[PDB]
Amino acid sequence: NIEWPLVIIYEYIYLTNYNIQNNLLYNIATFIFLEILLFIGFYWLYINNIIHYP
Amino acid sequence: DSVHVFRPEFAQGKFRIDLDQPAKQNKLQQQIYTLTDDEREMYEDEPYIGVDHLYEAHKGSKENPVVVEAIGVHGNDVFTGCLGGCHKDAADAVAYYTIVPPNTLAVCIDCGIHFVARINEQLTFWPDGTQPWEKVDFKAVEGFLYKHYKYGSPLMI
Amino acid sequence: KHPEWVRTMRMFHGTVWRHRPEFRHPWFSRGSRASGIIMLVFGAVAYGEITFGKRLGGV
Amino acid sequence: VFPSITKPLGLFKNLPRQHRAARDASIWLAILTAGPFGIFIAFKYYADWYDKKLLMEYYKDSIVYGETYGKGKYV
Amino acid sequence: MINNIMHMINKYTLTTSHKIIGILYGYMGYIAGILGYIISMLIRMELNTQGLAIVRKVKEVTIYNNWITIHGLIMLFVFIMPVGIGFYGNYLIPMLIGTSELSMPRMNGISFWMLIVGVVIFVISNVLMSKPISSGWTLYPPLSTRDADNIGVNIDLSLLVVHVLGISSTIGSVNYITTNKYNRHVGLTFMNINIYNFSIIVTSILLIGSLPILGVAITGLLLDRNINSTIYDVIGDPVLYQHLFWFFGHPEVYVIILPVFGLTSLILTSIIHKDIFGREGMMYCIISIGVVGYFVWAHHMFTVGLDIDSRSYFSIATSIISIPTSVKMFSYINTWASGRGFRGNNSSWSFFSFLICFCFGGFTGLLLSSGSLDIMLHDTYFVVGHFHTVLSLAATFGLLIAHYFFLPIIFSYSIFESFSFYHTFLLLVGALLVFYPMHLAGLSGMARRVPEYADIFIPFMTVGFHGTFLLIFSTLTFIRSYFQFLSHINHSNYL
Amino acid sequence: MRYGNREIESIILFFDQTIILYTSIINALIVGIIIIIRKWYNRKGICNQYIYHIKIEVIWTILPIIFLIVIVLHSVTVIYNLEINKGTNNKYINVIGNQWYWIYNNIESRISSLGRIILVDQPLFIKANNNTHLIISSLDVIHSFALPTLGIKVDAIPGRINNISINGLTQGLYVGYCSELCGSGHAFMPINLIVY
Amino acid sequence: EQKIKIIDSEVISFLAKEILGKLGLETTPQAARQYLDSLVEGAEALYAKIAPVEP
Amino acid sequence: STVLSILGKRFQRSALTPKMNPFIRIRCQGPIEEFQRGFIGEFHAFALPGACMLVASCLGTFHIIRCLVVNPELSLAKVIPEILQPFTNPNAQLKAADGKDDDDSQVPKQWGMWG
Amino acid sequence: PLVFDPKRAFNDEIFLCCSLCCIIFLIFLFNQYEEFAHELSFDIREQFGLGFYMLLGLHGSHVIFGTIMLALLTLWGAQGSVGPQSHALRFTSLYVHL
Amino acid sequence: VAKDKYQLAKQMAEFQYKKSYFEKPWGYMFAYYCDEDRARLCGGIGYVGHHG
Ligand code: HEA
Ligand code: HEA
Ligand SMILES: CCCCCCCCCCCCCCCCCC(=O)OC[C@H](COP(=O)(O)OCCN)OC(=O)CCCCCCCCCCCCCCCCC
Ligand SMILES: CCCCCCCC/C=C\CCCCCCCC(=O)OC[C@H](O)COP(=O)(O)OC[C@H](N)C(=O)O
Ligand SMILES: [Cu+2]
Ligand SMILES: [Cu+2]
Ligand SMILES: [Cu+2]
Ligand SMILES: [Mg+2]
Ligand SMILES: [Zn+2]
Repeated sequence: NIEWPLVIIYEYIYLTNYNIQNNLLYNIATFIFLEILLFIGFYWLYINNIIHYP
Repeated sequence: DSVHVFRPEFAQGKFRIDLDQPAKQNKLQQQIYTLTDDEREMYEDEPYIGVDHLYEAHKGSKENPVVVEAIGVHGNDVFTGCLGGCHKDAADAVAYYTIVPPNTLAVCIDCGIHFVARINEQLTFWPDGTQPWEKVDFKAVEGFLYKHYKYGSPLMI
Repeated sequence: KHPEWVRTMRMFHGTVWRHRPEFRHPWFSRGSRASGIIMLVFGAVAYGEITFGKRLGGV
Repeated sequence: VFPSITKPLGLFKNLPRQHRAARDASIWLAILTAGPFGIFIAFKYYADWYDKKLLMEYYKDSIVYGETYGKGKYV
Repeated sequence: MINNIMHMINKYTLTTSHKIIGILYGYMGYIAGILGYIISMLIRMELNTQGLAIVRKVKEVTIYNNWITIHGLIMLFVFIMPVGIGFYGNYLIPMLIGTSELSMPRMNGISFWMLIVGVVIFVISNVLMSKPISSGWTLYPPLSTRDADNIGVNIDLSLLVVHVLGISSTIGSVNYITTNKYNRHVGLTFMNINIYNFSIIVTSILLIGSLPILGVAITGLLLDRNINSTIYDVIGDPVLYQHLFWFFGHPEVYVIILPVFGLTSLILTSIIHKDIFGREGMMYCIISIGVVGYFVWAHHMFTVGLDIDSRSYFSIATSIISIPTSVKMFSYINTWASGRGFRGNNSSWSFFSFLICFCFGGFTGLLLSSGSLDIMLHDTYFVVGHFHTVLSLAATFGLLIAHYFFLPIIFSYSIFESFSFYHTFLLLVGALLVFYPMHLAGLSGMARRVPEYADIFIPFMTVGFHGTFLLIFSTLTFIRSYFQFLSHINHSNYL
Repeated sequence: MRYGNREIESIILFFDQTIILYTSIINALIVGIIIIIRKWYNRKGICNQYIYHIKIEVIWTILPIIFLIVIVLHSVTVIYNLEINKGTNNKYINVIGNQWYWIYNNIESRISSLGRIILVDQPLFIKANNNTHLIISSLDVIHSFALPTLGIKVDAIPGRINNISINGLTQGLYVGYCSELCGSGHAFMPINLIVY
Repeated sequence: EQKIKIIDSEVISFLAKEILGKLGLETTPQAARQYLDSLVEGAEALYAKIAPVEP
Repeated sequence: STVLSILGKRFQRSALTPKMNPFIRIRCQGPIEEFQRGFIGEFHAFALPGACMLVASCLGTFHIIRCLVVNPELSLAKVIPEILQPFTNPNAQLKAADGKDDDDSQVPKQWGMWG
Repeated sequence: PLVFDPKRAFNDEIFLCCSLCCIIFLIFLFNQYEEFAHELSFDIREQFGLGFYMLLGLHGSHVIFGTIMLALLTLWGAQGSVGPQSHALRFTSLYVHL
Repeated sequence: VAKDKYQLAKQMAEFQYKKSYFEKPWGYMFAYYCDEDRARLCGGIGYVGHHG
């Protein structure tokens, strides 16, 4: 996985503009959303037997 | 009292091409929007401005064609299109595309419009920091253009 | 003399141009393809061992 | 079709026509949603009323539910 | 030559080109479909015959259970999504919005090879290892976790296969959304994009929201098996597992179906020489079906002991989702009218069959929506008839429309219309003889996932036998037709 | 011919109503499609401009709405009708679902050799015209007590005690199934109920 | 039905009135319509005298 | 043979002069505006599908809230920080009718209908 | 020539902030590991214990990934490669806030 | 646009010449092009004769 930072550096130096930056930022947002959903699923797992008081 | 220097943006290549000529590149990548349903209703009942349209030659005549410009390689066929409904009898549901030879008079016999799709190649200085900062003359450019015409040049991909 | 300035111009004026940034570093690419082959071999061996019930350590 | 409810009521008169039409669309969306909810809520409350009526007319003379179901106190 | 061999391998392994990845997705999808069809033929031969003719033991019915589970998984996750979404999604989406490649080019290759590792693990676990998983495609615990016949690492490898398939689908979904949002040519607004693109976008939104929950459920199964926890054991909630799984489950079926609608609309515009009737309505109905599908998941759980108010709510929500599909069907029917669709075209006749079979399947599934009436139809062959007259008679025929349309464009050879007509007609008749009887067998009371049935259900399975023979004929015709497609002439003389 | 319950009678009549509505809609669409196809194949009635009609679209999206509210109301009432008998009973019967046999009040019911797949050696007896409560559960895996001829299908889940109400009116033996994949002997785990 | 917005109608009216005054016609908008319709009338006679071209 | 008729020769169906539909420029358009132009603004096709989406969402939210309000088993007693906990009564169903199971009509029965 | 400059690196705000954040993240990880082993009595093989530990383990994994990101951003900020508008900085900020 | 009747007669003569010498040639060329496209797509290559 060290290949990602290298290609990232050499592509930012050469291939970058606002269209590319917007694409990348939107992808970052979607990834953050996926992580939030993962946490929601695990909280569902945790609180299933706790909200049901009896 | 102190001196501040803002950190410049060092990126070259596509970014420096964009920042050298922001008008042309923005023109290339600027989204424009079409009318919604209520806007179409509000536009279809707007008035003409003057009686010129009854006398002049419309935009898209055999003598006043619609000239459009794409970027690409010399001689490559140009992709152009309508948004539909340039005529009452022409479809308007969706955009209709066209492949046409460059620098030739074409006629759409759906709407009846004459157009001049043509190509301008985006030949630009190799963006590696050696670009010129002051007015340049025709000699070095002459050499580069001669080489491009005779052999071709790489693509910025 | 800013390090970012030097790094950019070196990427353009101090190295042989490679169409692939991973190839801009020769030995790392070697290591990465070696890792790919290693993972292939590991997967094949693990499949062989788990199915047949013998773990290759006794032979 | 969906005529613009705000025009015959004089609402959002300071907005451009596009945004006024957007408000009209929002109002119509609000109306279309409230229909089925109203129908089902009306049916449910009618069912509760009818159950109260039945429990009144069946457990009127009962000795076990003559004061709770008969009177409707805790139907 | 070593150079040529390495060039080919690198061409198909280092690629990040949408067209190449699309054809790879299509090829893998067709292969998985054929494997699933073979397994289904084994299942049908087990059902068609009396006295456990194939397994010959009651102790060996775990073989039949493995068959049903792997058939379900292969046909759902490895056949119809790689073909419906992966193949035409990568090949066409950038082309229709006039761009070069999808955003994040590398993630596309990552997605395809994640699919491949999933298929490899699945096949090696369920073919080359003893006693595979035998719990249906819905891996309900405690059967999946606490069971004598499910103790080997094959079960765990199958669960990890589900994980990798989910990862691949999420990557594809994110890539599709991002590419459609930002990479449209100048002058093309978001809602004027091709209808197939919008269906792909909504499918992607569906996958993003629901897959992490399935990941959590499958990790729960793995932990129960290995860490010996009680998440779903007697001190746990198998109902919790079901809630999570089905929160993923129904969005999955709508993900499967919507791209078929998009493809059908696109191909119709192409082959009838007329625009879609009510394009805006069809797009809005697509998005409405996508959104409504997230609120109905528990209509698969009317018998586990839900609260009565929840049962009422889920029946209501299922009806709500029924509405927009009807709108779409009417739009299709009116689109075909006043057109000039080709009268000798496998695409045209496949569209007819798709429309009819989907309406029938929708009605049968609308019967199941009612909670009360689902008391008599849960876990019978009525449900199998439903989701096979939808999946195997509507989604499949949508992909056949796409197949008989795009082959002359991808390869540049016409299509043998008479041969293809034999294939399609026999596929239609053979399937209708297998699945239709199931409905009346479900009402009569036959249970699903059983290899041996009571003597009262003979006629249904005789008709199924007839249908299975016709299906074998049809699929052989299909594969032979494709082989003949890429082969030059074999006879030639002088007249 | 008797129904053997009133819950099942209600379910059957609701099913019949839905069948009537769906067959009417199917006939209407069949007539429309027949006309369209007959015109199409003969190459008659072609119009490229017919790609929209606002009033038709609004009407055809309104009609399914008003014909589905009736169905939903009827379904909800049928559900609550199924569940209203709870509390009016005087007998409790406990059912345990084991691996390929049932247990009724600590008595084991297993499939018999006298019947192929439908008979067991120990039925479950309930009096006719007598509300009863079944307390169903399982010990190892998920089964499903399925007697749909009396309108009953209750999943027996380990560690989850389900409670259902049963009331038979016709005397005789009712044959049901396990209706949930429990393993190898899933197809040979029937249910027998004697209403006497 | 076409809707046309007459820009600078005051200047247009002034110029039209002066044109009509020069031609010795009434300076009223109806007179302008009558004159423009008289300009284009009588074309059939001129059409009838056109000799056909060679095939 | 009137001037307008002549000027009307280029505005008949046969020889109508073509006219291309125009674009517009929007200085700033976020996703919300996109919606306002994409879905809203077509409120003859978006009306009832959007209504179905809203009805589904509202019904789901209402069901959740109603359950959290009236269901006897559920309780936000161990779910919410202690500062807000004194507003929760988790054992209410076990305390109805003084805890004695001898008189229905004294124990609440939370059903939508036909309780 | 390209030579690392500790003076400029320490006179840069991004390098300091990312290093401090990475240090605090490591402290948090060590503290949370110290309460998982020698503080609690219930293990991951219980009813509440399992759910609680799954939640905190997922959070700890995300914290480890965030620590890696902060270390990478510290490395890039030391070299002077991180600008004000860096999407790397945006991603790390959003991830840490999440 | 012709304004007086003399311009109308001039444009009528021009139209007659153009019709004899520039428009009918265009019409016949286009008709041939359409038939030639049909022939190119005929013979089992494309879907000519399936509708229309
Ligand atoms: C997309 C999903 C999909 C597809 C295509 C199919 C296709 C078929 N399925 Fe099945 N099936 C399921 C999904 C699918 N199935 C699921 C999810 C289950 C439940 C598993 C469970 O119960 O646990 C199931 C269960 C199931 C059973 C359960 C038996 C039992 O439970 O008692 C049976 C038996 O009758 C059956 C039969 C068939 C048959 C005969 C075909 C086909 O032979 C009929 C149509 C054949 C086709 C020709 C399609 C194959 C296509 C190819 C040839 C690839 C070429 C590509 C294209 C044509 C585009 N399926
Ligand atoms: C792509 C596949 C696909 C599609 C599109 C659907 C669509 C629908 N499905 Fe289903 N379904 C499955 C795949 C699919 N399903 C699978 C694989 C299973 C089994 C999972 C498992 O248990 O193994 C399943 C199981 C399943 C069940 C489980 C029954 C049981 O398990 O107890 C139910 C019941 O609620 C259901 C309902 C529906 C409904 C109500 C629709 C609706 O979308 C259909 C709506 C369509 C229409 C209604 C047609 C349009 C009608 C008209 C033209 C107008 C008529 C209108 C009025 C009368 C108002 N599906
Ligand atoms: C978020 C989700 C929240 C949870 C969900 C909550 C609930 C959802 C919605 C609830 C409302 C559903 C529909 C309610 C109406 C049906 C109940 C009702 O009105 O019952 C009254 C009546 C009882 O009368 P009964 O006892 O039979 O006779 C006594 C003397 N004759 O009933 C009967 O007679 C019953 C017999 C008929 C049953 C079939 C359907 C009838 C529906 C309407 C009945 C009344 C007719 C009025 C309408 C006019 C029709 C032309
Ligand atoms: C317009 C677009 C399509 C609309 C959908 C139509 C399609 C047909 C499908 C469905 C029809 C409409 C869908 C909407 C469903 C409406 C049903 C609904 O929420 O009941 C409301 C509920 O009974 C009311 O209970 P309430 O809380 O007042 O009282 C209880 C308790 N005593 C309490 O303490 O309060
Ligand atoms: Cu579903
Ligand atoms: Cu069983
Ligand atoms: Cu069973
Ligand atoms: Mg079941
Ligand atoms: Zn045009």
